[PDB]
Amino acid sequence: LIPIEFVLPTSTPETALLHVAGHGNVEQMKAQVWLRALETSVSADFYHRLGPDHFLLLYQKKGQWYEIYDKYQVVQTLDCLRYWKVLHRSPGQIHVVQRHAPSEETLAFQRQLNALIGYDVTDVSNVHDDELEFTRRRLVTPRMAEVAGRDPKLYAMHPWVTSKPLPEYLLKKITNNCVFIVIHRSTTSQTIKVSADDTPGTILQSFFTKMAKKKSLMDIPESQNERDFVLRVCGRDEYLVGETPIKNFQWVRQCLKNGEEIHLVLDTPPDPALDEVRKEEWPLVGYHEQLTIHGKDHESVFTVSLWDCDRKFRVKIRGIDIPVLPLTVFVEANIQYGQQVLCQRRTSPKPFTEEVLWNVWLEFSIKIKDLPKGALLNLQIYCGAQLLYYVNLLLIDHRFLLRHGEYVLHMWQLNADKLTSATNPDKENSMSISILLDNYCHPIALPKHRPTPDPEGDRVRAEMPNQLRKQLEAIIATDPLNPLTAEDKELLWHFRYESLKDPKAYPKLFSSVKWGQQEIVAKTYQLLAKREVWDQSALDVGLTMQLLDCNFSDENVRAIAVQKLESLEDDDVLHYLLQLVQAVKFEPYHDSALARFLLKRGLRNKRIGHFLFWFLRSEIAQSRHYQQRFAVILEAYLRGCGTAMLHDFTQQVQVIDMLQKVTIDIKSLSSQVISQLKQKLENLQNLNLPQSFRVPYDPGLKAGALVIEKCKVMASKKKPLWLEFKCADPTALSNETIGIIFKHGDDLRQDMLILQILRIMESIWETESLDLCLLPYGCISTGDKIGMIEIVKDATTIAKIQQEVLSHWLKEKCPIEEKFQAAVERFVYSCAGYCVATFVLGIGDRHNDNIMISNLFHIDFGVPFVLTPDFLFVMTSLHFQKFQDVCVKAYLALRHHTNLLIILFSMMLMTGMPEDIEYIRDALTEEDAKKYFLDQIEVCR
Amino acid sequence: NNTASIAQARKLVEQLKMEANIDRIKVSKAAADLMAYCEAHAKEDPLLTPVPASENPFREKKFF
Amino acid sequence: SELDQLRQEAEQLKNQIRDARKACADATLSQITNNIDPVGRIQMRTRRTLRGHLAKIYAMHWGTDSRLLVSASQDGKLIIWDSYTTNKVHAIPLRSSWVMTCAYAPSGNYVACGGLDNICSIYNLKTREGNVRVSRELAGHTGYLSCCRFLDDNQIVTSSGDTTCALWDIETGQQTTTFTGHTGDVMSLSLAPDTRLFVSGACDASAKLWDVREGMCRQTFTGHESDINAICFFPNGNAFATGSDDATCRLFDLRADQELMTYSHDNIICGITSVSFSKSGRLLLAGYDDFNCNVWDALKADRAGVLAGHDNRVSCLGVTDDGMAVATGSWDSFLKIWN
Ligand SMILES: Nc1ncnc2c1ncn2[C@@H]1O[C@H](COP(=O)(O)OP(=O)(O)O)[C@@H](O)[C@H]1O
Repeated sequence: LIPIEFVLPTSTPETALLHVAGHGNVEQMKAQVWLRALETSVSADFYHRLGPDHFLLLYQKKGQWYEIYDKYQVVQTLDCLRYWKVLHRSPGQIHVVQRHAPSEETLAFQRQLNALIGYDVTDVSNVHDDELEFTRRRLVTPRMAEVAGRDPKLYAMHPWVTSKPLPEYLLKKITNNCVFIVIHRSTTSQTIKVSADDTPGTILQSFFTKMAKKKSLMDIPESQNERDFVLRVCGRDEYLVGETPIKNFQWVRQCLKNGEEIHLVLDTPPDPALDEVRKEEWPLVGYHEQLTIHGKDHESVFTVSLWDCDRKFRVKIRGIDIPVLPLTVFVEANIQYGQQVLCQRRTSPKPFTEEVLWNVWLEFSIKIKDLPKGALLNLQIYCGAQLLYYVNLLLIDHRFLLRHGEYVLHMWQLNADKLTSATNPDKENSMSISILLDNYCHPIALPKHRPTPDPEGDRVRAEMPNQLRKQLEAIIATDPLNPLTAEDKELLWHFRYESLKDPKAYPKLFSSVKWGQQEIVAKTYQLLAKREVWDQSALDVGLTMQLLDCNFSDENVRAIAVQKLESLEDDDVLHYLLQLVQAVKFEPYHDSALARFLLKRGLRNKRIGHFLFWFLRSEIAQSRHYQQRFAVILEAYLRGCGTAMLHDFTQQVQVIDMLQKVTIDIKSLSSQVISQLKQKLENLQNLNLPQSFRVPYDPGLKAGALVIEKCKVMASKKKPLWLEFKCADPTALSNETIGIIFKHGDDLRQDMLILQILRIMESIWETESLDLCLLPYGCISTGDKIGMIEIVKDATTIAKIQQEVLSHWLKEKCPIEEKFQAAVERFVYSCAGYCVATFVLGIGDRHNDNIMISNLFHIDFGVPFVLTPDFLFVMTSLHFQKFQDVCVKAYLALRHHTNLLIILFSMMLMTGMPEDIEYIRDALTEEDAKKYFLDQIEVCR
Repeated sequence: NNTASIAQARKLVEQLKMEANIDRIKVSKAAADLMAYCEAHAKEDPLLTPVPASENPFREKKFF
Repeated sequence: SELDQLRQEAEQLKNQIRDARKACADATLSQITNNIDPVGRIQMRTRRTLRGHLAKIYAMHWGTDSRLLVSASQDGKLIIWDSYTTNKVHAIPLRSSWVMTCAYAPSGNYVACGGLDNICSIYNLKTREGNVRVSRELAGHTGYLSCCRFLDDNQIVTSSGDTTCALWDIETGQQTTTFTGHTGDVMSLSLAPDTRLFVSGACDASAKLWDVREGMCRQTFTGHESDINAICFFPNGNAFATGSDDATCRLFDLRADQELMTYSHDNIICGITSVSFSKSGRLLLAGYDDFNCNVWDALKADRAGVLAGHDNRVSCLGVTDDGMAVATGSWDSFLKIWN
């Protein structure tokens, strides 16, 4: 009966005043408005011609427009009504607008985006529901707020600031609290000294004042003020402004660590107008007490809470039909909740035809009120039982309802692979299994648990028996791979306000909670209602990476994990971003909180944006299972960044594509092949292979016009392409060619991870005031078995130098004894580093075909390690002593983070690779650790 | 928050009045009493004085 | 005003109690007992071992027959043993795996147990069909059931982790009386031969004498520097000993309302898990968390002997009603009878 005056699509414009049947939901109002338009309207012929889908219901909230996308939403969920009541807008107004068709601008933009991604986002040919499209319509508002909350100038410049304390082994290099800025301009090299703790604004003001009467020498217009300029590295684009001590910029620290000069050049601010984002027209899109049958008459019933249903869950497996079979066979269905198997069911052997039928029922033990939000209905065709097929299906859906009706699903064939919740896109040669979920005259709408005062924690406040505490806190202080026996789960589930002030226990507390029931989950959602000893805890991000793993699928465990991660800083985010990407696979739905986190992160930084883009693209090109989800994420991202970033992505994609074409052509099969390489490369130069594409592993290092005489094809197995571009930046302080190797046939999902893990290890050692100088050479994966590898010049394979050798060679390369000793050191430090790191990562054992002595580093990541004679000889034992000491010291430094090493190792071996985890416990194993580690070294020696 | 603290503090003093309003006995007499009790029941305690193995059901016999 | 005057009245009545106790402290038990002959060395031998429990044993209790005894274990079962024959009169599997206590009824018909479930489940051995059926679920406690002792076939007292005790009527399944006053989790209790009084031990390092009839705290004893883990009445019923995590035992007399004796040694550093008196009371058998169970002279305070028959913590121990034998449970999943 609610009176709402509707703005009619057609006319002075005509408005219809109604009495909306607000008791029901939007469908009733739609029918009422339709009939009223049919009858009252003088132009009723217009709407009579038009069907129901030719008009949309949009309402003006605070000025903008919002869509009533779901008619299933109840009147209360219509925030317009409450908004009006607060504003007392009676009758309210909902604009009945007429639909329209897309324009060509939008279509071209969409084709561009789909070309970037490598996979259509508007594909609806492999989805059995509208989860994807609603994810897409929902990600808009977070992106609009993220973009509106950006600083134009600073983002354009994207200063790469930092806030970690300066390590000691660099504080020796720094003296007098000052550094030497080699200012450039045009060709003048004006050197001015400034204190190591000055903001760039101060430096610029000081330089302006000092040379306020000589700047014409520097070749700068006198008419310009200080703000008319901003510094910039030479040979890159990393701008240096903002508010930060000039000691806090990663490039300054790199220079200091490697002991090289600091060179800057004046520049101008990339104008904010170049960062415009094209406008978007897409308008922006209960509990158990209100949604229960009890206390109502059947004629006023529209919904039935999932908990009233005391019955048992049962499913109808009609049968299977495959176009062709690619023995005994039989099905097995399961319910699952994060690698858990709540209940199991199966059937009996059957003939192995191309199609089989039962129409049988399978009944589950778990009541329809005991189901958790996120259950997985696994369906496993075994054969004889050697698994041959699988597929999964959520039981509740994204919009808080239960699945009901006939479903036909296409099976995958045979990790994070088996938890996928999407249907095979092969609709014409995949095995299809149909099923029916019994229907319901009303929909089954699971509410969300209400947190209420839970006083078991409130008024159990004294301390517990020092016996029970002593047997509990010995269990809690175990490995994060600790098997929790039901004893342990019990002892902890009763002590559910003792381990609520011990963060180091959380992934052992919620590993016990039983998700098979309904009271357990209510209690556990009241447990998380008072978390004042978690939010304000210590932000240990080696822990939060266990609340976002396979074993956990809840909707608030991951929420608190992401709340912890929200407070990280940009560089910290960058260090682990590979796993955060790898940790959106397990998000049970498509839309989640980790995904919105990555979205919001990519729209206020640019290095994060770039690396996010490349990782999402690699997975979309590879992870067929989740490719739709990643594509949704990536496209929701690409509508927010600026036009210039879009163009840079486009150009990088073009270059990689052309190089892939040339590579695939080349590996089709002597010097004629080399000449054909030359011809193809020259033609590509002719075919608009551009000369300005920010090299993907380095958003600053631009590679210019190719240097053709330098390329070649190596004689190794894969025989990659040895490209040698030239820098496109004229101000470069040198002229070394930006090298790359381009290689086809070796999986680049391992070497991309391992490198992240060793980068983290380097960060840890740095935090522990050491420096073992490992070299992470930027590697990125572009497709399947295809990758672009950065080139480390000044290098030579160990094998080669052998085909006292290594020592002589070194003495030669360094005529001066001082440089020789600085080398021998940059060799000891690094050989130690690598030896320890590989003894930890369990890969040390392999022939010496992947090692490049620039310093020392390893390549081509396929006994503790290799410590061949030549290395030690390069290092009687004096340097050999400094070697052992640095080895053992680093070993224990790292054993103080075995929690983080184990979590990263496991989350890696579960999502990257194609009894195997235990080696990290034995390997990681103070005197005891030292003795064990020294034993390894002595054995290799 | 006075009505709770006061209602609690009253229970304390009403308890301490209970405990203090008791007629205790001299420690010397308490000891004498316990010593003469053990002295009285010392014979009837096989753990204190080992009794014959025959009277022990655990050692002498397996049938019970 | 009202609260500061009531706090100073509390803290004056407290020193009035301290002076009322110091007045009676005329002579020590070590002086009076200097004369009596030392008890010597109680050389004990392991007579029986009770195999069958699959995990830690948490509690045990002799029957009034001096032959049967219950024992609770982490394995989720409640077994009734025949000490003489080692045969299990019953092997009851439990609904809750975290059972912590058990108590053979004096009548022999019922046995009770409990733990983390916050319920004192009463079991019937002499059931209509002869099976092991649960007579009652004594619910109402807000914490784990820490200990309980049968008064009769229809009455049973239980302690819990809610910092209170309670008397139950098995028939109504209702807390007849509630013993409030403790400020800590109540680890143990012990009924006097006269069923009208019982003591209880708590983590506040103090014990309290309760009136079963009324339900009031009669006296409060202190002296332990740590949680009291075990407590029981002296055979006569005028004194009681307490075991604590402070690695020391103490004897308390009700009439003297103060500590009489301390039983401890510099070597002993771990807490006491259990205690029991001999039928006469001259011997105090204390269980320890170092695989040992030292025998003290109650009057001399000398360590007469040690019972070392377990590879793990000796969590619990008991004495037969006839004082004929000593049982000692342990975390090694084995009980042991001693003589
Ligand atoms: N990141 C890199 N930078 C420069 N050169 C490299 C890099 N990685 C590998 N190489 C060169 O490639 C050669 C090894 O090729 P590789 O692909 O490892 O052969 P295979 O695939 O048979 O192991 C070495 O000679 C090495 O110098």
